[PDB]
Amino acid sequence: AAKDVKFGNDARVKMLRGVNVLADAVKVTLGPKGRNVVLDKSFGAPTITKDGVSVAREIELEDKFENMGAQMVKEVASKANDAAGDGTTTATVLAQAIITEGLKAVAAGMNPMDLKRGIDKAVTAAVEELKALSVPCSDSKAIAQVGTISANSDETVGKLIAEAMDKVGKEGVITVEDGTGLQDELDVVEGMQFDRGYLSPYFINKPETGAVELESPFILLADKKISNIREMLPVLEAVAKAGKPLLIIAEDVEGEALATLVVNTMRGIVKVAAVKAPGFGDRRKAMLQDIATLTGGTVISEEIGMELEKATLEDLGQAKRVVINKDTTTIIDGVGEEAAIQGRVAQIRQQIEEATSDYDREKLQERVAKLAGGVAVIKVGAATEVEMKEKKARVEDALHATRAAVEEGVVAGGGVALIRVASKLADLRGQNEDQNVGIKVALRAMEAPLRQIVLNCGEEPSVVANTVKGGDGNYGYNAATEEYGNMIDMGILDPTKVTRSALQYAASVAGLMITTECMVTDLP
Amino acid sequence: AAKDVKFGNDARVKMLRGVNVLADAVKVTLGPKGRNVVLDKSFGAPTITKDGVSVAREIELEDKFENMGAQMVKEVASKANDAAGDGTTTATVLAQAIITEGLKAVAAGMNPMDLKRGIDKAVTAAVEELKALSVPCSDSKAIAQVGTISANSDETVGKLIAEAMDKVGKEGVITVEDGTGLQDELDVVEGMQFDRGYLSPYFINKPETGAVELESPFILLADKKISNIREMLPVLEAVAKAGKPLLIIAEDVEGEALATLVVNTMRGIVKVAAVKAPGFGDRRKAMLQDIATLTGGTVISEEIGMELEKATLEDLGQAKRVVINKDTTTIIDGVGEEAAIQGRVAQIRQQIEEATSDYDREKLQERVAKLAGGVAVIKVGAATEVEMKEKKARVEDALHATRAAVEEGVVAGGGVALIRVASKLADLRGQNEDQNVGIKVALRAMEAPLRQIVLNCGEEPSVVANTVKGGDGNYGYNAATEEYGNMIDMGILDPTKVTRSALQYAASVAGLMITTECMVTDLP
Amino acid sequence: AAKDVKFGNDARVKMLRGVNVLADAVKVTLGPKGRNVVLDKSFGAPTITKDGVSVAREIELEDKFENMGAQMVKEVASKANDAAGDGTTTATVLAQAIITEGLKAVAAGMNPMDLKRGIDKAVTAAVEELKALSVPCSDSKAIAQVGTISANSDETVGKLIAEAMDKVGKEGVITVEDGTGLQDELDVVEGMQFDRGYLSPYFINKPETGAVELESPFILLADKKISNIREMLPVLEAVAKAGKPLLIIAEDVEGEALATLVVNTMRGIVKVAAVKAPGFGDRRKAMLQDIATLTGGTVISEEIGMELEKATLEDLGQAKRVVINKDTTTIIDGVGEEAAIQGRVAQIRQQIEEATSDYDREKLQERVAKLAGGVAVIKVGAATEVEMKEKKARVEDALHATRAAVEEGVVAGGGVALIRVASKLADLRGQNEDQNVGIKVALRAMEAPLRQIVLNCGEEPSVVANTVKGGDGNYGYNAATEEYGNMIDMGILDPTKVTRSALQYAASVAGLMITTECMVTDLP
Ligand SMILES: Nc1ncnc2c1ncn2[C@@H]1O[C@H](COP(=O)(O)OP(=O)(O)OP(=O)(O)O)[C@@H](O)[C@H]1O
Ligand SMILES: Nc1ncnc2c1ncn2[C@@H]1O[C@H](COP(=O)(O)OP(=O)(O)OP(=O)(O)O)[C@@H](O)[C@H]1O
Ligand SMILES: Nc1ncnc2c1ncn2[C@@H]1O[C@H](COP(=O)(O)OP(=O)(O)OP(=O)(O)O)[C@@H](O)[C@H]1O
Ligand SMILES: [K+]
Ligand SMILES: [K+]
Ligand SMILES: [K+]
Ligand SMILES: [Mg+2]
Ligand SMILES: [Mg+2]
Ligand SMILES: [Mg+2]
Repeated sequence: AAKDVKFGNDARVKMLRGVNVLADAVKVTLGPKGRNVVLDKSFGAPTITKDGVSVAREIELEDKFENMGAQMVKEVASKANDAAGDGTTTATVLAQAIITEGLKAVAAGMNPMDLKRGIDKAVTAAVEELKALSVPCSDSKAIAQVGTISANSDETVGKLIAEAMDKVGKEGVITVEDGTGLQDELDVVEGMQFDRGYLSPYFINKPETGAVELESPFILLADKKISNIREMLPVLEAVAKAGKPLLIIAEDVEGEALATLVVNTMRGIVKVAAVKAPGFGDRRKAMLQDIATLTGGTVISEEIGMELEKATLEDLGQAKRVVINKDTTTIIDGVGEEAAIQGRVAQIRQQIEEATSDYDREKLQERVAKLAGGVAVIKVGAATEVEMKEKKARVEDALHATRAAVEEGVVAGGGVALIRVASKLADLRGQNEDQNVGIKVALRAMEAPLRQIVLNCGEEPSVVANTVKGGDGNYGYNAATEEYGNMIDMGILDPTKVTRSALQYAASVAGLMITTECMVTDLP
Repeated sequence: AAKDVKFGNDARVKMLRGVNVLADAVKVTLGPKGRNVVLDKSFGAPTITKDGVSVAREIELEDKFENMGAQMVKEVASKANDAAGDGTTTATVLAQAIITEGLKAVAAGMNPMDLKRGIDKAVTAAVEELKALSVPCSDSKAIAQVGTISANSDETVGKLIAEAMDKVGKEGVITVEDGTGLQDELDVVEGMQFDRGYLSPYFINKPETGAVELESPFILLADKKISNIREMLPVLEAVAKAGKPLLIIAEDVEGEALATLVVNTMRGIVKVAAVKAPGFGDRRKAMLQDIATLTGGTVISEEIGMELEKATLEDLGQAKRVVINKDTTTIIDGVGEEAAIQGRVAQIRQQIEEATSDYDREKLQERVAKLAGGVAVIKVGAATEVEMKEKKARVEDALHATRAAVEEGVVAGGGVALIRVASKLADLRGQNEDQNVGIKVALRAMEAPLRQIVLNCGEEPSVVANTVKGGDGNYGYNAATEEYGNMIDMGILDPTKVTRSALQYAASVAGLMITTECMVTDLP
Repeated sequence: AAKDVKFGNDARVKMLRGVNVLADAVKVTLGPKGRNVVLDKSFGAPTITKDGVSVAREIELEDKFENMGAQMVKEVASKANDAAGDGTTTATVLAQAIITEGLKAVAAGMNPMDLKRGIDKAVTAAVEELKALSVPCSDSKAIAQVGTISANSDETVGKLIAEAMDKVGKEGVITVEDGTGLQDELDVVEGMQFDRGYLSPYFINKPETGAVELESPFILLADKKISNIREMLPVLEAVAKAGKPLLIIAEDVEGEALATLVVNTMRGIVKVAAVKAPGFGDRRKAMLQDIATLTGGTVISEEIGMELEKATLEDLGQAKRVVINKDTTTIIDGVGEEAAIQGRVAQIRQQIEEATSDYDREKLQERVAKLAGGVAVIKVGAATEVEMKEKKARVEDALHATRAAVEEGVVAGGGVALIRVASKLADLRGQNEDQNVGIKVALRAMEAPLRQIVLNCGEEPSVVANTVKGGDGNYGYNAATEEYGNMIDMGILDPTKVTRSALQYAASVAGLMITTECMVTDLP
């Protein structure tokens, strides 16, 4: 199609316009007194949110060049959310500041590539300064403080997050879902629990709750399909001689074997329950091996050279507790040597280190948690569905910030650490005066977050920034309290990863935008 | 459909308009201080690029006559990128200069074919002068310098390119892909490696990394399908008697044979690993023959008159190392006579010389590299995706320029070589005064590259061109440094192939355009 | 649909408008200083061409009356290109002149049918005069001159055409294709060659070249599909006893026979190569009979009453050389009596004389060339694709003109012969003063070509035409040289067929167009 071509100042003005529109839409949610943004939904009611990336992702402009600017600036928020899950609004504000300063530097007729070089140098120095200024976030108090800061000053969310990591541990998995009541709740599960119920309600040994209870039972891990009873007469006789319950974790059990087992349960011969093997395919085999390791048994598969008829008591795993219900089976305290369990979790961690997809990494981490860690479920409770969405978004932001703080430490929140970095980097000079101008662009830029946080609170961004600059260390301005003091002491902790990634992505997008001279787009 | 027909001056003005629009869009990226262009993408965010052909290929004009002008001038950039992969912006600038001068000459009422003849004569003489002025580029310093020049003054890209060429060698293959971190990395593989993993995780002899290790093993190259164990009882017994590991590179292994082999591995009988034969079809047979030559074995195929049951230890290839993982198998230091390997690579090179498609040539060169050379992979690391694209484009341009410089030598960069050629070709005269006008058209034209390079730097193209003309040899104007000096000294090297091809394509397009008088296009 | 109807002068003005538009578009490429035209291509790049029929075929007008006038005048160029392949622009100019003069006469009360009668009489007399003035073009110098004239003053094209005709001969076939380099090349093939490679790479006795070489081999021509080896046990044993190589030109060879033959090759028993029979269907049978005649063998078919098992050494053709590669097999110096070969080519020539389709005629001529003549391939080399197209069009025009000159002789080029004819026909009178007006119309008309050729050179068409008329014989005006002299001596030779056909078609279209009084067309 025929193309519209822009050169020089027109394209730069269009980028500035799109960036300014997107940043103005996003930044109103920054800081403790940032307000909410409601996004129209064609299919359903409009959604109320405070997350900056959510607001940024819904921005599109009729003007094609300004649309280009909005798209290129949205990458900062997108990548900031992708990396740490927090500071997306701070990332957008930083990007807008860098874009503004660099464009007005370009307007002087001066070389844009040298501006990009200076901005990159200054931002690398800023990342180093932030890493040096990072202080570890390991205590539950600091975790709760980080969660509160990221959840828009919500102590309950940070407290629940710290409790989840404390109960579950570092190697466990913590997830957030919607609740049924008006309050949040936390559930912790240890051991292996897989979403596989009993294959027959007649296996239920307690009609009051409809559950199957197995005390110190054998576990037959069949990596195969059980179709005929004849394949498992030997193991059934072995179980009957042993007299202990049996749990058959198989791919599935057909009608004949299921009928025989349910008959034998109420005939008093063998107390046998049958459940399906969790997972599908290679993940099913991996989970079966995990169950074998934790229960000290051998998975029954034809691919290794053994048959179900040849299986004996040794090939049967053992566990202290087997809980079964309509949906889930939990194997609690299986007899498993810690050597095999730790070897298996080491193999899973090695696979994690060679896992690129986040889904595979999460599944492997959940497998480790079932083997060694735990599973936490946090249900969000409130009255309405918009409150569902907003509170869940705040909880997820708090969880991301808490994890980032745990893994990388904390720094003074509210843009105070960035002001300290700017003070420490006022001496940086590049290859020429042009890279010096780029460095000064970055230095003027990273003071934007505190200024915008204060602006959302209705106070003076300039006076606050000047007073914070006159201070040192963690001295700064609590925007929720509107008072000058130490950010670390009064709980204003920002993850170092969040700020560092936000600044890096903002700089990377803005420096390349600086060198723009021309656009080719479609005709309106 | 009804056709719009133009004649004479209006049509030539339309061609000049389209050429000027396309050249103005392209030339902003020329020179070390050239700026880059952001191109809007309908599917995704706009892409920031500095490659001239990339900007040229996105140009389309609403006016059908100017659209034809843009299309006909785009051929210069397209062919320049196709030939050497660099100098596309220089090609576009040269084409625009030749078009402008030739159309101006036509505006005087003089025969256009005489301009075409004079331009062709002058450009042929210029190609001869560039070939004579070409100095070889074999040292790694010159290669790194060429890469830096083509990568928009990036020393790291040229250094990595020189390192890859040195480690891998001349007959190897070097490729560039995107990385995962923020920095570029280089990986070199010597020997033979094919993307085939083990057919069973039970073949893994090291659960820590999930890999199969075979030390001094036999190699059974089956150019067939292995279905029954009975076909390989003789070779299995021979391997067991030998006691050395075995690697079966076959088309595929079914369930029965795979189960038997995995059983025998953990039963201690034979340490056997099975992988699929790389390639599909005739290329699979060629790769199997390559493996046979490198490992000194015989490929097992029914088309030659021998059977798998009749195969013995002699038909089994041997190698010092066999590495297998989930995806790849490397045969390291196979026992292969250099006579057979060199004959095979000679046959592959003969096929290359009779290979028209670039894909077939690349595959054959990769086969030679596996047999004799190596494989280099350069991962581009940076914060954002637009930086992915821009840095990878710069790296690819640098790689193309370095290869062109290695194969054809270097000349003084920044358009100095063309100015020297113009000084040496000021005496050329054609069949008539009109062909002399065409020669002067070409002579005025090839001074355009330095002028545009300096213009992108904000200095005086005319003063710079005059000062360079007053100089001699490689004396010129470093546009990045903005200083006069010998371009060879500070590393401003341009491949002779790049400039020669660019000038040839520009002249060939422009000379044929000049003789145009009439236009037939569709009605708007 | 409702029809728009025109009568009398308005319809004739519409005819003249369409004719004039098409002729003005076409005639800009006439003569040595004719221009080039760029035609817009919706699917691909616009094409630069100088061929008159190519420009004519792309002309369409919005006005339906002028559009149908353009359609009827396009028939002159179309038929001129169909007949001789050259002089299409001359045909268009002649048609425009005849149309203009006839319409001018009609406007004065002329009887249009009498104009048609007089024009036909004068043009028939002109054709007779051109035939009488034709001088044979048999020397390679005249052929090269004709090619140069038709290739827009390109000596190389005419020289290559003459060389191809000399090497290949009169009964051979010469074709023009695009090359890979920057220069034209000529390849001549004698004997017979068919595009069939070896059926197995194991047949290759020369792996360095990947070719099957057979010295004094038997030739088994199987007009059948061979499936089982048992069919060639007799002839395989006969060949083994003979000990000479064997080439099986069959419809195809299946897996069992191919495997047995490839086994027997490397076993040193029989040197057997297998290739597919060229052609499909009746043409395959004819080509197999051609191979039998040239190699002195018998084609093995079931339709005659003999079987492959009953075939002996006598049924096997013999030859001196058999060349096979991945694609082609050539039989060089087959032992074939000239009686059978000449009888076969006589039958093919008889089929040619009864062949209406040009494709069948070309295939039969190629069969004769394989049996008796040769095959020439001329590759066009140049930098760009538009130059591919333009140079190939010039080469094809030169080839057509050279063939027409060889078959019918030459006359003075540049419209000089037409002026001589007009001078010789100034005395022709028809049935009445009306047919005299028609004759004068034609006489005024055929002086147009030289006038337009000179007009394309920027000189005076009237002064040039007057000076040429004042001359005699081949005295005329070299428009490329702009000098008066003999056309024949300086190499401006025009094929008599080209000019005669052009004039005939122009007269036939124009005389009928003159007799029109009413138009019926669609409503806009
Ligand atoms: N009491 C406070 N005093 C000063 N600054 C504060 C205070 N509470 C929060 N902040 C700052 O305000 C910001 C928190 O705003 P908010 O959580 O809405 O957005 P964000 O951290 O930029 O990212 P996201 O859009 O992903 O939620 C951080 O920069 C934080 O340091
Ligand atoms: N320091 C320098 N001083 C002078 N000229 C330079 C310098 N560095 C590069 N050049 C010139 O500038 C040009 C390099 O620009 P650039 O690499 O962007 O485009 P290109 O070589 O025309 O091709 P492409 O569009 O394929 O990248 C070359 O003509 C080179 O000779
Ligand atoms: N040097 C010359 N001096 C005079 N007339 C010439 C000269 N060279 C060519 N001509 C004339 O010019 C014409 C050749 O032009 P051109 O080959 O472009 O078109 P054409 O022969 O009419 O047909 P086509 O359109 O098929 O190419 C012929 O009439 C030829 O006699
Ligand atoms: K926010
Ligand atoms: K460029
Ligand atoms: K022509
Ligand atoms: Mg936040
Ligand atoms: Mg370049
Ligand atoms: Mg012609």
